[PDB]
Amino acid sequence: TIKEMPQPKTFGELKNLPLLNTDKPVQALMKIADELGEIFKFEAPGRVTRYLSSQRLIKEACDESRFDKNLSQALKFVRDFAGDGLFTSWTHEKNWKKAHNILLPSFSQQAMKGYHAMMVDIAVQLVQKWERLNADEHIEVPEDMTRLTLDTIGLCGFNYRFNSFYRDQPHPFITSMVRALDEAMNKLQRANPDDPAYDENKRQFQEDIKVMNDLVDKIIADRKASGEQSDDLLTHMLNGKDPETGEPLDDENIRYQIITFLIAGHETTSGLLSFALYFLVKNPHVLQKAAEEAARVLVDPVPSYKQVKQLKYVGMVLNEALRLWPTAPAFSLYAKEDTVLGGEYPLEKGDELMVLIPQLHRDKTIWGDDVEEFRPERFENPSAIPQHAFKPFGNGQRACIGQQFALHEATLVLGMMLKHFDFEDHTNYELDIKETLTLKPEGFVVKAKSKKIPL
Ligand code: HEM
Ligand SMILES: O=C(CCCCC1CCCCC1)N[C@@H](Cc1ccccc1)C(=O)O
Ligand SMILES: N[C@@H]1CCCc2ccccc21
Ligand SMILES: N[C@H]1CCCc2ccccc21
Repeated sequence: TIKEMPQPKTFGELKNLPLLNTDKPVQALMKIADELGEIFKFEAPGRVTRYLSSQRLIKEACDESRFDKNLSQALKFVRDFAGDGLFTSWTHEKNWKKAHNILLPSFSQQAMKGYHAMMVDIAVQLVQKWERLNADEHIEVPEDMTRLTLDTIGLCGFNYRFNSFYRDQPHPFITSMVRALDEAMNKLQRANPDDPAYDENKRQFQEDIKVMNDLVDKIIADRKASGEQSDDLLTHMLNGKDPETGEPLDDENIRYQIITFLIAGHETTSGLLSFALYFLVKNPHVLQKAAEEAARVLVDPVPSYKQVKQLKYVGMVLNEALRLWPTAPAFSLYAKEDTVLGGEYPLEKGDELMVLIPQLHRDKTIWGDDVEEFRPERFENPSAIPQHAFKPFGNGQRACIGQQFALHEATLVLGMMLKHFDFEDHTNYELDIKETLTLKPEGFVVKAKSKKIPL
């Protein structure tokens, strides 16, 4: 029966907008969900979002006949530099299905066999860094995980070394990209974006866009000139033809795809690894079980593709980390037609929804009494998990194209970490979650003790 939707506290003419005037807006929306329940309406001047938290409503939202991917205001601001790349394109834009058809074979489980050697190159650099720390020293976990995942996509993406493990200060491309991502998220909080107080922010944003376009356009121009045929995404994009249109991607679209993959390499897999290590050091019995698997499976100096596929428990640890702290914490949908959600909430064509993935993953009606516990065994049997209960990679045709790539890299790296080191939570770290487009532990530090196993 038709029901009024709950709404959080309002601030006069600003409606709900000041609630997201925080450096931690996803965590603020999570606390609102805990108070108000499975659905609430969020109003700002000239916009309304509905936030979904229950598997009961999210299983309907994931119906692709009724709901399509929406560009949230965040993705609309990211589109100023990610353009009509896969992540910031509407499903109905020609370049979405065209790039999707061309890039799917580059991201398949088969393709991971070709990327494996480049992933091992960077993973070996991480292990050697930790082997070379002095007794007195500690590891900055998200810092080192972000060095690794950025370098991996640089090498598999377009055969470029960011050489992040040689640096204290990021490569200039990365300085610009991080500052562009920060400006996109900060613009969400501006009641009056045209006020001249923000004129410096706008000039810096254009300069940062220019820096990203110049390196990426030069890399594309340099590859075309040389005719080199490396086994990277850039070669696949320069050579590939969409079976449907018979057309290749143009150079502008290739640039947007590369910027998109570099954003992913910086923002996502690094968060997953950082949360996975956090949960392992907080759950020593789980760390022991994962370390025992790494020791039994990784019998060679270098992991092989086939050995990574056999790290089943490590896979389960990664899924249980994605459950409790999904590094990509939301995706947006619009109603394709007038419709009723959950027999209760009427929606008009075009109405926007936001899926709060961390809340979905805490639904006690799905996961049971032990929902706050880190228990990778709950992923033993995928058929035992209710439909649409677990969405860390999004939904349907607009799900993460990088899912196989991220899980292969994360499983390889976590396996090698568990083979090579014992870990100590030497500070009794209190979880502090920094938000960009994604969630990461901030200030998470550990000490490693080498098991002295040669590479
Ligand atoms: C643990 C790591 C990752 C997580 C949790 C993750 C999560 C997501 C999610 C939730 C979406 C759906 C977004 C939406 O509906 O708006 C998505 C889309 C996407 N991801 Fe990832 N991602 C990860 C890693 C990667 C990597 C490494 C890449 C590329 C190298 C990548 C590339 C993309 C792209 C291109 C899309 C858009 C797909 C499309 O609409 O056609 N992701 N990702
Ligand atoms: O829910 C949020 C704030 C958390 C985004 C987190 C999201 C950003 C993309 C990647 C996944 C994580 N933003 C909505 C609604 C909105 C719009 C304008 C002003 C304030 C809120 C939006 O961007 O459409
Ligand atoms: N994995 C996609 C593309 C890269 C950045 C991002 C951020 C939030 C959610 C999904 C994604
Ligand atoms: N993105 C890397 C580049 C190398 C330097 C650095 C430092 C902290 C955190 C990340 C990074």
